Amino acid sequence: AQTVPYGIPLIKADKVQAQGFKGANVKVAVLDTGIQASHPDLNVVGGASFVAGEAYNTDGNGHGTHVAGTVAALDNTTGVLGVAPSVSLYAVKVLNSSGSGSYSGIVSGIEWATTNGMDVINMSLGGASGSTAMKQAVDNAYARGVVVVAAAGNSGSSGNTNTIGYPAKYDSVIAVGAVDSNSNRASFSSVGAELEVMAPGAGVYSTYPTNTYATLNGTSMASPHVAGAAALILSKHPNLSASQVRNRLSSTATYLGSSFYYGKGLINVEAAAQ
Amino acid sequence: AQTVPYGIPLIKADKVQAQGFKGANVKVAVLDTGIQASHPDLNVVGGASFVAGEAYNTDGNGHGTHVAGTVAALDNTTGVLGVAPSVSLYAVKVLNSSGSGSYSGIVSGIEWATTNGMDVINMSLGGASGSTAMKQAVDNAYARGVVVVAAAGNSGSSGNTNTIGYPAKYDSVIAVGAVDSNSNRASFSSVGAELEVMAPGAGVYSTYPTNTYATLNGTSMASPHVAGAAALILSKHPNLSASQVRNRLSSTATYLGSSFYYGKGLINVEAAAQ
Amino acid sequence: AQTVPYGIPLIKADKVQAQGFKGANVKVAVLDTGIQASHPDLNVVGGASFVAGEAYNTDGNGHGTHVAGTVAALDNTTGVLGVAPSVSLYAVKVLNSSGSGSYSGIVSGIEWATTNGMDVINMSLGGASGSTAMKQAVDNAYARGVVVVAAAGNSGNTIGYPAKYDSVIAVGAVDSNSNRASFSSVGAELEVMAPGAGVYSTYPTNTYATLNGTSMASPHVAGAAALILSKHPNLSASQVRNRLSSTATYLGSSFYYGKGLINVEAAAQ
Amino acid sequence: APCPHTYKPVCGANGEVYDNECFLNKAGIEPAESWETCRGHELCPSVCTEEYDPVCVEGKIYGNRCMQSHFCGKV
Repeated sequence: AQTVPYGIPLIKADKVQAQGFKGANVKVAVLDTGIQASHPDLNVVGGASFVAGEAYNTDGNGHGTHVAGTVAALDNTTGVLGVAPSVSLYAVKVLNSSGSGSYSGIVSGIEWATTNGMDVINMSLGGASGSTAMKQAVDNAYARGVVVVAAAGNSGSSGNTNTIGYPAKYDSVIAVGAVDSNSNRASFSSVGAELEVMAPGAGVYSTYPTNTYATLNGTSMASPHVAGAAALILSKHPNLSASQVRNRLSSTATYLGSSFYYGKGLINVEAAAQ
Repeated sequence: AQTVPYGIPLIKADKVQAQGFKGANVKVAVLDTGIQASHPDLNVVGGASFVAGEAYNTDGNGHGTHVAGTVAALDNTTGVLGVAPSVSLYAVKVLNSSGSGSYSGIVSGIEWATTNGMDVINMSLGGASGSTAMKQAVDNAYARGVVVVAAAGNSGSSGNTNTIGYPAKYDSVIAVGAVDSNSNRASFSSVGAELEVMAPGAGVYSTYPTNTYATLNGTSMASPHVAGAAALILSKHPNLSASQVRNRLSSTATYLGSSFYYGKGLINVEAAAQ
Repeated sequence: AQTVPYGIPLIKADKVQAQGFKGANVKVAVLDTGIQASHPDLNVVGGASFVAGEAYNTDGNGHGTHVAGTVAALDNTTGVLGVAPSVSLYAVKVLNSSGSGSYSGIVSGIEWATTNGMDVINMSLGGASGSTAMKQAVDNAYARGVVVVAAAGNSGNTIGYPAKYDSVIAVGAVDSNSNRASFSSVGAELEVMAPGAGVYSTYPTNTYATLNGTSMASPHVAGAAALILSKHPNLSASQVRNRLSSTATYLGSSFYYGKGLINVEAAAQ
Repeated sequence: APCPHTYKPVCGANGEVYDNECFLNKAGIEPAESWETCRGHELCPSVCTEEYDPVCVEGKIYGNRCMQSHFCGKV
């Protein structure tokens, strides 16, 4: 009754899981539209809400729940399987049911996750510009030992133009682009000099409210694959600093093309966690 | 794994630190909710508690710890960095877990501070009314060589209205307002003619109880910058009187506009310590 | 129509109930001002009274009924919802309508619970002094296999008795943000935290109310023990107790949080 | 001796707060019939940190909860 989305073996996370490392005791905050905690294939340990009138453990959108399942869908007898299924999953809600949020709310969630000792931040979200605050937040979070991952954007490419949004464009954040099951780049995946690594982001099957499953597209789907990978690395090497983890992902990636379009390549966690 | 908060370089405390003057031998007292002594990035060497049931080396609010971090966070391989990272740090607990206190409890700390020979007194606090026992506690502390700093308050401005709080409104105490990264005035910062200087009080990042870090607001974060900017003048020119360290900090400040809003302006630790 | 106080999902008691463990056949005694038995959302199954003139099926104060509600308010279309809504609930009146009791009154209550085979005792009450008879009563209850729970006190090391006894689980209070409440006591004996601020529960005269205190927090733990025992009926008093604190969510210094916020789902794994 | 641990604080005429009326009586203190008699407590604080963490309340909000509470005894 459990299905393994193709993305898991593609980044070879299935190999590292077989080694006995599943991100146990690693803390991961999903900064999104919240998460459907009551979902059977998800275990939301905690979190916070920076969206008025909404609790952190509901999800009127679906986006965040989907992202959560990709990072940490429970390895069990049903549904799907996350990249790091033993992770301590936290739902930090910074976007509402419509999918929208302010700069201050997102910053709030990043500051909370810093204060509260998250090991990894996933931000499947962004915009044309960021803010001085948002920057200060990610830098500090990164300096604290938090692997900070973000979707790069879905604005595609056109000649010479850079289409990476914030926070992905920040250098303390891992900007993550998307490929399909063929390891080919997705036509929507943003491009730019800051593009760091690629991960599955097209036809991604994961959890979805209410108690169901859904196939989505976007770099929002790709980001959480890297987020999970970071958690796997840590479960095998709890010693590693944020940089050491990040660099392992980017310098063991399978080559896929020019870095303006593919960054350093497709993540390979088996190689990363050597 | 140690970031320097944007406060250190903005008041130019990094320039002075680079000359080797980091505030060693200077005794700074934080009159707050206490300090988390066991925090890795903090060395609390002394102090006293004036709240029943709790010691001086614990902080049950977080505020105190986050104020003292902005002053003397250990210059090490981790955490953050304080304005005067070499200061001898003393924790005078005058507030409760809720960040509240009585005029009597504060007078007590001031007095304890005068008796044990603190070089700098920081007070990130303030009531709307004063008390003669507190105006007396400070006046008798300033005259004895102790530099007294305090938050100007977060009462903002409307018309000619003076919104400065005590013990910041006293002439024997340095009233410190708050600015952001861009050197602009925090719209919550108290106005008035007693207002003396400005300092980073917007998105200030520092130590926080139970071995972590938080990003806080308020003139409470602005004060430990000036409190630390004094501990530096006294490591480089350790022969100046309390009035000389003070005159230097205010004269060598950067004018930012009307002194009813910015006071003298953003302190320049580099210039004040030339 | 039924309202789930934030405290139930906060200690994750809904998740455990969802498994099908609701404290069935677990005997819980609320040593308090009595319980309004006739309240639609409460089912009082027995008890005793040590307050001259009053039976156990009334509560002239309100406190006792609030605490009981948090432990075992009926899973309904109505009112609120307890941590262990299937529990076998007993009112043991040891405090009068003004809420005050004597050491011997409370001792009688403890002894009655021990004798009548209660699994759990809740004591949302405290004093500055102890008493040898009281220390002797709780020690013997615990030694016989009673999980003894008490409110750490709101004095704010100002923990009182019987929470201060080591055969008793000392419970402090957090709010819906998981933050320690100003009024929560601190010290070396503080064992775990539970929701105690803004707690909404049954209140005498077929109504409901919101109270603050470690008195509100204690019954969450008492209820947490009923849940654990309906799932693992065979555990000892010390096993249940250790299972509650060793799986607590860390909150900070144990002087202020003890082991931290209880987590029944974890505790009941 | 022995009271319920609800926190319904009461101001003693001696300038000290008690957790609820039952504790007030065990100590033998009288009600103050004036919360001012307990200035600088929490329900009636005369101090506050200067952290900016604003609260509703009404028009004259409050830099923080302590500043909002600097208006005695209220609910």
